[PDB]
Amino acid sequence: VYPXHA
Amino acid sequence: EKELYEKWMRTVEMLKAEGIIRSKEVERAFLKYPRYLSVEDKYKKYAHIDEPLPIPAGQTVSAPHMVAIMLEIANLKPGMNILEVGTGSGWNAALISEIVKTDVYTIERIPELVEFAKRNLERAGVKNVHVILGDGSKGFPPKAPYDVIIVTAGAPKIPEPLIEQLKIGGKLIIPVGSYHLWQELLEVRKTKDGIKIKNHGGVAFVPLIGEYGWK
Ligand SMILES: Nc1ncnc2c1ncn2[C@@H]1O[C@H](CO)[C@@H](O)[C@H]1O
Ligand SMILES: [Cl-]
Ligand code: NA
Repeated sequence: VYPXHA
Repeated sequence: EKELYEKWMRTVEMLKAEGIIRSKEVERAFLKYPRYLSVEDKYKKYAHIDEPLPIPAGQTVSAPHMVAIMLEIANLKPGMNILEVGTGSGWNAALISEIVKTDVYTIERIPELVEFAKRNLERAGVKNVHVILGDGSKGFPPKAPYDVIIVTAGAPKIPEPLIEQLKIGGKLIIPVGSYHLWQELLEVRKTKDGIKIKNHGGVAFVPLIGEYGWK
């Protein structure tokens, strides 16, 4: 998962 | 396209079901500007997935739930003067414009992304959004003060220039933390005597790079 998220 | 939008409506329903999207304004904005309109073609098939996606220059467009969370905290009203720091794809700026119904200012430090965002906005027919090239950790003096400043990249500390550019009663929404990719989502309200900080919890954002960000 890529960084923006919670 | 019809397929992409149907997948998007499912995403919106999920966010409402999870209690992430809770206001009519934010739901309307999301339905008007789906995320697939702001990503490169090769990523449009993932636009509905609730996580961030890549965009040019090594950056990303935030996950739908995160954008919703931040917009709901912003509690945007028609006419507000908003500054977004970290334009990226231009998605969030488009959503903001749909709610405030007036000029929106958003700043991006990467030239390639400034053009990327402008293209996405023009293609989607957005008119009130102005994409600025510069270091947003310094805010944007030309149109200050702002009702709300939304920062979409993580800082090592609260940028003083951003507090100074807030209208009294205004708010700064920004990920702040001791790590480049792990922060606390802070809501900073400007008062007549100083500020009020509300910690909304852990989040993960790409680093804010600049004079008052990570150097
Ligand atoms: N100081 C800054 N000013 C403006 N945009 C920035 C700054 N630091 C990071 N960004 C941008 O934040 C965007 C967040 O999606 C990225 O496109 C990134 O380049
Ligand atoms: Cl400019
Ligand atoms: Na990002």
